[PDB]
Amino acid sequence: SLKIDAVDLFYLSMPEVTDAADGSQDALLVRVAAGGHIGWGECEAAPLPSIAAFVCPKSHGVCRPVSDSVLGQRLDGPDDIARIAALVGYNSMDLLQAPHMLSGIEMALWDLLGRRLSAPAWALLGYSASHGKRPYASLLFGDTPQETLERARAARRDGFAAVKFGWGPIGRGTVAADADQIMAAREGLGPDGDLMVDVGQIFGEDVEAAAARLPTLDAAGVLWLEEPFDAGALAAHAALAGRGARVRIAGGEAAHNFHMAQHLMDYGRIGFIQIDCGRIGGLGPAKRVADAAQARGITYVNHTFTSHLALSASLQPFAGLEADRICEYPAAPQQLALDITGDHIRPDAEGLIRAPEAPGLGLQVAASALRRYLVETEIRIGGQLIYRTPQ
Amino acid sequence: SLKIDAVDLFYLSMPEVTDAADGSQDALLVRVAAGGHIGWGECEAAPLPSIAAFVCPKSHGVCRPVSDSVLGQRLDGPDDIARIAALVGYNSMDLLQAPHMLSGIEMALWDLLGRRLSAPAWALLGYSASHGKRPYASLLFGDTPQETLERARAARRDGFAAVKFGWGPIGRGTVAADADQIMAAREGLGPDGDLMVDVGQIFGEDVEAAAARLPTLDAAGVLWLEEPFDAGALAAHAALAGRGARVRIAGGEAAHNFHMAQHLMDYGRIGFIQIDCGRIGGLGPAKRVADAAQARGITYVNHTFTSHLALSASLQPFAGLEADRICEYPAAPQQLALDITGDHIRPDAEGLIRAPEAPGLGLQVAASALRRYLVETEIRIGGQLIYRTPQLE
Ligand code: NA
Ligand code: NA
Ligand code: NA
Repeated sequence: SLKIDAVDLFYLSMPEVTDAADGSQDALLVRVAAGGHIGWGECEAAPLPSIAAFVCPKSHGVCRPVSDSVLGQRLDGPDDIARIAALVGYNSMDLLQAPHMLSGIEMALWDLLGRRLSAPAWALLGYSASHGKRPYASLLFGDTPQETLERARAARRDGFAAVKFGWGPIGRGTVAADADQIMAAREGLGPDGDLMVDVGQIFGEDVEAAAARLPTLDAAGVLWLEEPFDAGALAAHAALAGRGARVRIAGGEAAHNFHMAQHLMDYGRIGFIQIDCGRIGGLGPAKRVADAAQARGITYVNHTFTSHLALSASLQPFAGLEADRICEYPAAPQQLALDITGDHIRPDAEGLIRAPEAPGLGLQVAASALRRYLVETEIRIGGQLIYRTPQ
Repeated sequence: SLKIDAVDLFYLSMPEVTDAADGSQDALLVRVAAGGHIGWGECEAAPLPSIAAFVCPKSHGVCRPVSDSVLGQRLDGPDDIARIAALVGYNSMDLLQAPHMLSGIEMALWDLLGRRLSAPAWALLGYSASHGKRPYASLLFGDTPQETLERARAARRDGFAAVKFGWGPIGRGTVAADADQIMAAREGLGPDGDLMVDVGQIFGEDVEAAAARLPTLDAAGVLWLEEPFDAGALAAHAALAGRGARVRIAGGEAAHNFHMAQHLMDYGRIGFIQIDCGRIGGLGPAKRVADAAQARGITYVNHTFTSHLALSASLQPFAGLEADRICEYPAAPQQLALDITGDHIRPDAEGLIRAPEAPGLGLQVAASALRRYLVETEIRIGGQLIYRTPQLE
């Protein structure tokens, strides 16, 4: 038997963290050890609250620290991962942060087992192949169409054949202003590229306002319209999706369990589900969504925006879904995110990347990142250390 | 005009904490100060992760510590509470723990403004009256059926006309074991009382395992079956509710935002929505649920298993809804929960309790509880304290 005998949590940060909407400025890295075998993962989460979730004194039987369900658990194959995740689901049910902390640990378990068994995580997850995905750069709409045009042109020059434009002025004013923006993105990208549009919930619950953009989206060959409405506005999503446009509705990036994804799929009638492994509980729950998406003719996309460790994890749950051909890619992250791995995922001759055809998550975490970016962190309860920065 | 000058967080705990599913064993209390005016609230949440959510270094612009959206904020009236809560919602969006930390802060704001204005929080929430609620004794299943019977018998003899048992061994093994427990509850309670059963999400997503208890629940004349499944498993809830049993489905205590409660009402086919102000973000979101429940003709009930400060807060959102007459009452809380308030909510001559007529949440937090149960807690980043246990007195 192998048993988990250490979980080390590394709070990493860039020296200055700004108010930019940039989640690559810090990270919580997780190193799991079981009988000398090592696995790494990354939480898509506030690092200190997640650490607190891992080590806190229990409040009661269903508000236990995450560590209670992890340390000392048998880890021999995939089925143990499911058991550990279910245990955290029950015993930490009232610890709100738990899913985010779980996510980094859980992916580390797949990494650990893959490297112990010389199998890629995607193979352990049940896929027989890892197929090429076209990476998309997540871009901001310019304040003017002219700026969007140039941004799209610059992305294409940089080698992207797929881009998503989001936020900025989009949906904040007239249908005509949105038409200029979306056409500018298409014009700059070129006619053969994949173009997606994220409106960051700007239409609220106003189905007619969102629907007024569908002809423009279809004219520009836009594949998906992400987050047209408030996250809770499921009926609005379904109504918009029922309008018959070619562009499909996308959502899911903030789901922190399978149910939230399923709500969007079944009650929201979305056509692209977008899943962050660093949020949803890791690879197992993401793979659950991918299976459910397949059943429904819904396309799975990853959501990821930090390191290549997180990117590798993000690709595992749809590695074997050949037709789900687009993936999110961290096109311009902070140096921390680049530095976290020694090696990186590289495109093939067709510009496609894939969940590494290599053991576990298929990437080496760089000890040198650990040192440079390490945040000195300690928590004491009753005078006694319950968490200190590891090495 | 007033600005929030201080927010002090008190991690309280019983000397021992067990594996009972009992939220009264520890607490996170929140004292907000604005220009000498005080309000108190309570988070029904894991205290250390919540404190961490309050003080953590920011990760980026929409993952800030809760304190960034609270300290220094103007608090000139009820509208600022909504404003501050929305700010936390935006600035701490990617901080999953945030709503639990916010809950205690937000209710402390209602308490503070109510105390300053000599008005009960329910009046500030827009209710014209605080109506009597009929308390059901909220208890845990004993480890054996006879223990459960004795608990139900003791509740009836204390004057409770309604009892709920939750958790303990319920749903952990066979239907037969559950039947013994539920029948013993009915036996102890007698035939006339209302009996409710809470299974603490134990069936997970197993509709058939849950469905297998429906005859037993109906034979015992159980009013509702609470939390049969994972909080987000709405289709499972709806499937269970469609099996034709008389027992109705209840839930919502795990809602940490408004839409979790709305979705449960709209997709879960529940007959009772149950809201914890200490989890959902305080009185505002809870009142928003109560309005939505009213629009739907769904009975609203508080979820409360802890102190009378929590009780008072969770009664506020339905104080003015006269027909929503039942409330949860923690009948065997840990001493910590008892000691947290110096005064308590007491029944009138008719046996009814209510959101206090007194200002704010209408109860005083006891400084003696702060002293007895305080957990000494320190967080350092870069060698520097970012949190330490507040000074006493
Ligand atoms: Na997005
Ligand atoms: Na069973
Ligand atoms: Na309950």
